[PDB]
Amino acid sequence: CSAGQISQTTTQEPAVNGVNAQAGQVSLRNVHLRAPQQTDYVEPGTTVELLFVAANDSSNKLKSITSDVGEVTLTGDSTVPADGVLIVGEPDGQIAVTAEVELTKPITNGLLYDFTFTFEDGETTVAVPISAGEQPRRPVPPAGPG
Amino acid sequence: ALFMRTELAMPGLQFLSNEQFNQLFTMHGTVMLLFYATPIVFGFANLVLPLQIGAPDVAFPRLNALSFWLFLFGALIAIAGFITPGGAADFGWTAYSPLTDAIHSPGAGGDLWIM
Amino acid sequence: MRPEDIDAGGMETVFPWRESDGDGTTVESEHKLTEIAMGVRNPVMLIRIKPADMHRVIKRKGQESFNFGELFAYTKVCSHLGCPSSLYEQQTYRILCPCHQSQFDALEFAKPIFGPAARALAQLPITIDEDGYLVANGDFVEPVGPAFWERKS
Amino acid sequence: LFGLAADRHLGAHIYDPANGGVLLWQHLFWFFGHPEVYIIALPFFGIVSEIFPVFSRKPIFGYTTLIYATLAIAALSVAVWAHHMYATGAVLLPFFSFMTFLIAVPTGIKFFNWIGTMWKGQLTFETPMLFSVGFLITFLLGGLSGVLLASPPLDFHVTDSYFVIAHFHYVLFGTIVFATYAGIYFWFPKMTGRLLDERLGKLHFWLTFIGFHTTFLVQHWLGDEGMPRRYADYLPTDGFTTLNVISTVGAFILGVSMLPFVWNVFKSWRYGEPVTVDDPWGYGNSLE
Amino acid sequence: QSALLRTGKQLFETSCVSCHGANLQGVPDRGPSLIGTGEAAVYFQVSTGRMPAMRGEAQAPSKPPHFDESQIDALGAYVQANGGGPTVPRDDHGAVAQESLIGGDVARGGDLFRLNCASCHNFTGKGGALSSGKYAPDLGDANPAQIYTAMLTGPQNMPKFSDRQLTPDEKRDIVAYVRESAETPSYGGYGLGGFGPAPEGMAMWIIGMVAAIGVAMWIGSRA
Amino acid sequence: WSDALALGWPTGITPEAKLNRELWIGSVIASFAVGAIVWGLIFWTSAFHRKKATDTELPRQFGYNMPLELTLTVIPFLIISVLFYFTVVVQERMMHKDPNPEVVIDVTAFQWNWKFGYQKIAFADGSFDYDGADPERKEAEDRTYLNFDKIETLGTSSEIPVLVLPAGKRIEFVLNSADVIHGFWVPEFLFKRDVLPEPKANNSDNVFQVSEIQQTGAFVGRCTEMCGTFHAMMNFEVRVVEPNDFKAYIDQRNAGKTNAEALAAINQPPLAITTEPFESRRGELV
Amino acid sequence: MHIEARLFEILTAFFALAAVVYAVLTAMFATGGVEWAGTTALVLTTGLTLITGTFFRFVARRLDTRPEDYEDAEISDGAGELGFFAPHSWWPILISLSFSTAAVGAALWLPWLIAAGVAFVITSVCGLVFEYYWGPEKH
Ligand SMILES: CCCCCCCCCCCCCCCC(=O)OC[C@H]1O[C@H](O[C@@H]2[C@H](O)[C@@H](O)[C@H](O)[C@@H](O[C@H]3O[C@H](CO)[C@@H](O)[C@H](O)[C@@H]3O)[C@@H]2OP(=O)(O)OC[C@@H](COC(=O)CCCCCCCC[C@H](C)CCCCCCCC)OC(=O)CCCCCCCCCCCCCCC)[C@@H](O)[C@@H](O)[C@@H]1O
Ligand SMILES: CCCCCCCCCCCCCCCC(=O)OC[C@H]1O[C@H](O[C@@H]2[C@H](O)[C@@H](O)[C@H](O)[C@@H](O[C@H]3O[C@H](CO)[C@@H](O)[C@H](O)[C@@H]3O)[C@@H]2OP(=O)(O)OC[C@@H](COC(=O)CCCCCCCC[C@H](C)CCCCCCCC)OC(=O)CCCCCCCCCCCCCCC)[C@@H](O)[C@@H](O)[C@@H]1O
Ligand code: HEA
Ligand SMILES: CC(C)=CCC/C(C)=C/CC/C(C)=C/CC/C(C)=C/CC/C(C)=C\CC/C(C)=C/CC/C(C)=C/CC/C(C)=C/CC/C(C)=C/CC1=C(C)C(=O)c2ccccc2C1=O
Ligand code: HEC
Ligand code: HEC
Ligand code: FES
Ligand SMILES: [Ca+2]
Ligand SMILES: [Cu+2]
Ligand SMILES: [Cu+2]
Ligand SMILES: [Cu+2]
Ligand SMILES: [Mg+2]
Repeated sequence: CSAGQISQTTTQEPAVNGVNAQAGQVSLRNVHLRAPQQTDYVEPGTTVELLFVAANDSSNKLKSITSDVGEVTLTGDSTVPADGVLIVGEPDGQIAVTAEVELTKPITNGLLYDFTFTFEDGETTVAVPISAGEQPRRPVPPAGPG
Repeated sequence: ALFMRTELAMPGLQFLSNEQFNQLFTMHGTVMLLFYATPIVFGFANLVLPLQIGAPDVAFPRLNALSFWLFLFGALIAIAGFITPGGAADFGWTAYSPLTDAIHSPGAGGDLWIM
Repeated sequence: MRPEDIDAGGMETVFPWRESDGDGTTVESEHKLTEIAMGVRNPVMLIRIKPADMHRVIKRKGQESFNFGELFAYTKVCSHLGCPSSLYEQQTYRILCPCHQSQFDALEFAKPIFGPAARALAQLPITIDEDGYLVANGDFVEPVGPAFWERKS
Repeated sequence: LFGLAADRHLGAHIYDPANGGVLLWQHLFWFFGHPEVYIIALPFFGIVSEIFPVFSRKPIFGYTTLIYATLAIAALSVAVWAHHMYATGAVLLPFFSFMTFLIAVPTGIKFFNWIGTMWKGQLTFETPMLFSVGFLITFLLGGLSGVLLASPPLDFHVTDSYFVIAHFHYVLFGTIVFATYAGIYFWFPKMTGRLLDERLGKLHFWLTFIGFHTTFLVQHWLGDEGMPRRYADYLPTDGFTTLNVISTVGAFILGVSMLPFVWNVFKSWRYGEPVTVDDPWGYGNSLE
Repeated sequence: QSALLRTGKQLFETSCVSCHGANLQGVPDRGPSLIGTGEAAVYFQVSTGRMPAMRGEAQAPSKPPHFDESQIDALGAYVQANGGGPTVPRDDHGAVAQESLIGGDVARGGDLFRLNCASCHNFTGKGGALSSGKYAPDLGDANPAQIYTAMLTGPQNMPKFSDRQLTPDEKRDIVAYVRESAETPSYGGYGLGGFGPAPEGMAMWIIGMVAAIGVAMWIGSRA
Repeated sequence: WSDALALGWPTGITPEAKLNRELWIGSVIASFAVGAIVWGLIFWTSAFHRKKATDTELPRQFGYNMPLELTLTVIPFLIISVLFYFTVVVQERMMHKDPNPEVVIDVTAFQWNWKFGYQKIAFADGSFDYDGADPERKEAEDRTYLNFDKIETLGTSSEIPVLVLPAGKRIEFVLNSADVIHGFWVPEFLFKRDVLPEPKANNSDNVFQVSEIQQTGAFVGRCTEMCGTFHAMMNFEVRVVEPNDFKAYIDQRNAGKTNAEALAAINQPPLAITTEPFESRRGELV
Repeated sequence: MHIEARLFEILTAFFALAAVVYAVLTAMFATGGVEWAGTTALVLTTGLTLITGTFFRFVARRLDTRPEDYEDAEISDGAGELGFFAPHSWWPILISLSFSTAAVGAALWLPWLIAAGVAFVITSVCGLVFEYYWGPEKH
């Protein structure tokens, strides 16, 4: 009964703290924003980082990111091989293409912000989250007797 | 057999899956061979053989009774693999190895089949 | 606690805490921290939903703004007989009560899908403070826990 | 089975590939498997051997020789077990081919004895004789296909495809379906005291016969074209699509064929024609 | 290590590529993507035998492992190099830490377990039933590293506890409690499984009442 | 006319296949004869020897005939003897294994895909030499019997693996399995064999060779062992081309061309033209 | 009872011949060794028939011709006293249920169920064996 067309195991999403949206013949995985926070907001003017992996299965594709929270700047080759992938961000844990954001509008962890990823053949909106990686818990000041 | 013949007449998978089809032919194969034929052999034996030889009874009647019940309960235990969320045996009646090892086919249906 | 502490597919139990209590070092705040932990209708489950699954959420006509992005908070008290319905399955998004086997749908407004439960779990509105801590936008807009004769309008 | 349960519950390193357990288990299983298929053959030979003389009004042609045929078939079916393992390329091919050829000699003797029994006598063809004749017709083709599998060159191309499925659904469908039904129709009055209907027991036979030959005949061709067994589905550009439709139609006919039989048994068990004699078949031979 | 990354890739294309993709991007309706999972997930899934899986049902069971320590490390390092994520804690000799994961305070671990983990698992870590065909297993077989990595990643319908939600000091106490509550003998006789009223009731009916009725039948008379 | 007598075997593309087809077609006739001469006997007595209107006495009660029973055990014995002789003759030829193959390729079977490796190439006329043997194989759950090469084609759930072989050359076909038993069957070869985890320890011979392939083209190959869930979804293709195209393809792959654009480099379709990848979804109800 | 004894030693002879042939033919010109799996089975299959054949031979040489073994015997020769047969008993089904319980216990690896099954089996077999030997109640 549990091994029919609808299965509880085959539809399970990976627990990765990121989105796995698709595009034109391109699959984007683990799309997240690095923005180490200190207060309720990350103020405009600060630069933040965009991280993901782009995969296709058979020979090249170009790409460009646009968004509404400031401007996105790319640095690198920014093309995909036949049976390979394009890694942009190096999330904490890995032992060169970089996506930087100027962030005209303030951001906060917990909400989703729309990003547009455009290729030479396909383009999608993603609505990415913010993820903190191997950063330890930040200290909270002690209370009093009350 | 009717189920697996219905889901074999058109190229696409219409209403079955791989796992269900595997269990289905495995259990068809086992039930038809071991729970129908091998038994029906002995039904015809203690129906006319005492009459044919001119005897009033079989050699051990109270042991003759035990065989039928062993048959019925063994068959029920083997078939009751369909109640599990996993399913019954899905490795054919032949049961080749290594496919029935703890690594491959780790389910509880296969265990009930064996026992 | 901060929104950054809990990640996608996690769940935490939270309690209402005011600045007026705190530490529990003295005897005055020692009996104030005990009432919080022994309250019948105090505990709340806070869940974070994966961003991929945010397009299949249904609201409850008056609770359309009770969530802070991809964080939701529900009562931890079963609406059947009051057991802590807290078995959270984070792939199927189901909340299971281990008392009488009623499960609730997290994607919808915690409405029952199986078991002897007939009513949905209550939601608590949440937001953030100027420092970046999680706070409430007021209490529930309905009674929480089991029902009684003079419940509802 | 105990050895396998030991591995699955205790981690007992019995059937490890490194330990030579991939072929140990196959030897152990096929020492059982083939004698098993000869357990459900000889008893149903007995039934037809008992039915022929009654309705033929003539003694069974060859009594001493049939016993020797049975003994030879049974004795031979112990040293023939690796003819199920040809593609493995790990058995002594000559040994299991010659003996498998030899286990096909006394079967022909049994066939010829049956033919000689039903030779030069008044035949009436009631339901038992009709079923027992269907048995002959099916089992001959079953055995003919079975002999082809015994030669390693042909099994190199045929094995583990629907050709074998076609084979063992003829050699197996004669003994435990046709002979079983023959026995049921034969011994129903002796066990109950009622007579099964005749107009309701011929529709059943004809439905079974037509359905069976409609569903299993084209499987040889399927296996020959390159359709392997135990496949859940196939591609549209595979060639074999229409044969599957024919097989399914035949299978549904074979599935609907069984309604009249069950209806007959249900109806005639308590409202059937009463037999008050000692033998309703007239020229019965045995002591029952 | 460069030589360790390539030996972990040849193990992957022979076992894992069918259900997870050639680029770890996931095969639709057979398996998810493996980008951003890290080597903690790999360690947990391969050491306990859950991977590789053999069919799609309600829940993939545990079974004997397919690989050994070296191969496990190779696979973990290959996966870690493709998106990052959590890592298994090591010891001073570069091996997997087992003894160092046991905490000091068992009482704090106990009451953390009772609040966070006793709902799905039992009081002391026995099984528990879930919605439809799913369940929470027994915790009496897992070594400290396995217990640590179970709640770091989130295998299935079990939630994930990040290092910010449960700091890597409370986790040590939790694992200490789990390891201790599994090797402590019963006081007052045979444990009867450790479930409570149901085994107790069955033991009563099948032992006490049987003995009483037998004694009564011996003392009394028939007809 | 041979089409309606071979019951739909493919025609061979190697000498051994043609010899096997000859043996099979010759045997089908020898089995229809003995079927006809028994069906005729059954039909004859079922239509002539019946209970006529004239109710005479019981017929002749004969039950023994020694001469006919004695001359009946010998007639099928000769038939099975001749069949055995021809069987032996054919089977000895189909397993020659000459110790000078011109190209040796490795075949490894794992959970629901194939992987091919060119072990070595050595033409008989000194036109091309290559050795793909790559000693670096790792062990322990040992898995040291497996073989690894420089050039390899890997099968994926979204791409059928295609094997490229020359025409008119010997092929060596060294088979191994990593996990379970699978079946290496090529219908056009009229030949299959089981691939086992540890052939050496199980007293199995896991190498077989052919003489030479007659014609160039694309042929299908299917798994036949019941290896698990996706056992009906484990397919491959063999594409036979001219020797010059073979060398060009080898050079392209040696430069590195993923096996998809090497075919495009030698003016061949990049994908399989006999089969296409199965739909990844479980079925039509999802 | 000579026919019964002869029927077994015929099979003994054939099985011995087959085992001896198989063992030698695999030692020479057969990959590996002796094929120990097939050799083991056929040397005990012969023993199966040998035991029964020897027992039947001894019994046949002990006792003289019976009514069953005489070509021309009368029906009135068999008149006398057959022996004991159980008219009815409900113990077999209990034995089968006990064994089924033990089997289900062993299948799912529940040691408590296995122990209960073994106890039930012992009790049921005790009940079956002692059925026609219990004396009247002593009061
Ligand atoms: C016993 C002999 C008598 C003969 C009668 C019966 C014999 C056989 C006939 C059975 C029919 C074929 C079954 C096999 C097909 C199958 O495998 O199925 C497909 C798939 O289905 C699931 O999904 C559905 C879709 O595929 C998905 O597309 C879809 O999304 C999903 O929708 C749910 O889920 C979504 C989220 O995904 C939500 O969006 C959505 O809202 C919803 O919730 C679907 O599921 P859902 O609708 O639940 O069920 C629907 C399935 C469910 O299967 C079933 O056959 C149900 C199984 C029960 C069978 C009935 C038992 C009858 C009882 C006994 C006769 C009584 C015993 C008495 C003893 C005799 C006493 C003697 C005196 O169709 C049916 O009912 C088929 C109808 C046929 C039944 C007819 C029987 C009743 C008539 C009475 C006759 C009496 C006889 C005698 C009287 C005198 C998937 O997940 C997988 O599992 C599964 O793969
Ligand atoms: C009037 C008389 C009244 C008195 C009668 C009392 C008699 C019974 C016992 C005797 C008293 C001895 C006192 C000393 C106590 C002692 O010194 O204490 C030992 C320890 O022992 C257990 O430790 C096992 C290991 O030693 C540990 O290493 C391990 O950790 C631990 O594992 C647990 O913990 C893990 C977490 O890590 C989990 O992973 C894991 O799963 C598990 O939970 C182990 O436990 P466990 O498996 O229980 O052992 C199984 C028991 C198994 O008992 C039993 O026979 C079962 C008794 C109850 C049966 C009643 C059930 C009723 C069922 C019904 C029939 C159902 C069907 C009917 C209904 C329907 C009807 C219609 C059909 O023995 C075995 O091993 C194998 C079987 C051999 C025992 C046989 C003795 C008696 C049998 C009676 C008959 C004799 C016949 C021959 C048999 C061989 C744990 O308890 C520990 O606390 C405890 O410390
Ligand atoms: C069930 C009953 C049954 C019977 C009676 C037989 C009888 C025979 N079987 Fe068996 N067989 C099976 C059941 C049976 N079989 C099953 C279930 C399988 C598949 C198991 C699995 O793998 O899943 C199987 C598989 C099987 C294989 C392995 C095929 C493979 O896996 O690829 C072989 C190979 O040697 C074989 C051969 C034979 C032979 C030679 C006979 C002979 O007994 C038949 C001989 C009959 C005749 C010869 C006709 C009468 C003779 C004459 C009229 C005289 C004519 C004389 C000449 C032609 C010389 N059968
Ligand atoms: C919820 C509900 C309504 C209940 C019914 C559910 C249901 C369908 C029941 C099936 C249970 C089984 C046996 C499942 C396996 C599959 C199967 C074999 C199905 C049926 C087979 C069949 C039809 C024919 C076989 C014939 C036959 C008589 C079978 C025997 C099966 C038996 C007797 C098994 C026991 C059944 C059962 C439900 C027992 C409950 C026992 C309980 C509740 C005890 C709990 C218990 C536990 C859990 C311990 O850990 C423990 C540890 C140490 C000592 C004691 C105990 C202990 O008592
Ligand atoms: C198809 C069947 C396979 C194969 C051949 C492998 N895996 Fe595994 N795997 C599969 C599924 C459907 C799932 C998801 C549901 C569940 O977890 O049971 C997984 C899961 C994993 C994970 C967990 C990832 C997560 O946290 O998101 C890992 C780490 C994993 N699988 C590893 C893995 C490895 C290393 C394999 C090669 C040996 C492998 N899987 C094979 C389905 C399948
Ligand atoms: C309900 C959901 C929960 C909760 C709240 C916890 N666990 Fe447990 N757990 C659960 C499931 C359904 C599974 C199985 C997943 C799989 O097999 O892929 C698990 C698994 C574990 C394991 C590993 C299993 C083992 O090898 O024994 C461990 C060690 C484990 N869970 C422990 C654990 C702890 C310490 C928890 C609270 C801190 C906890 N779980 C919560 C179900 C659930
Ligand atoms: S208390 Fe939650 S379901 Fe009854
Ligand atoms: Ca279909
Ligand atoms: Cu055979
Ligand atoms: Cu395969
Ligand atoms: Cu396969
Ligand atoms: Mg095969």
